[PDB]
Amino acid sequence: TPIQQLLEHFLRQLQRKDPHGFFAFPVTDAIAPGYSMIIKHPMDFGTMKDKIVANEYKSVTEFKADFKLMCDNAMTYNRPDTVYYKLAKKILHAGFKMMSK
Amino acid sequence: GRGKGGKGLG
Repeated sequence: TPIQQLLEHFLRQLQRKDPHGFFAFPVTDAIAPGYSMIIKHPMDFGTMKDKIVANEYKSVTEFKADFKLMCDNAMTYNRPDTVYYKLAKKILHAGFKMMSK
Repeated sequence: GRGKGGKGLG
């Protein structure tokens, strides 16, 4: 409610840190073999945007937990030497630094 | 086979 524009801003800034759009939409098993056997709770920026515009986030805490879930799932599935794991680690750190007083 | 289909350079 008082946080809706704040979260819209946080999402826009976090997506700017993923210019390639690798976190833009859900990862499917066709794109990533075995993904749904390893990752129990998928997340992506599109799903996060739908939750914002639906007023589904009750707090900044809840929003940060979905961002961290997204990045944690990428670091769990992908090997550390991959662009995907490296971006997830980098944007996790930077994003939380932005969103935390 | 544990990886993305593409290299993610584009």
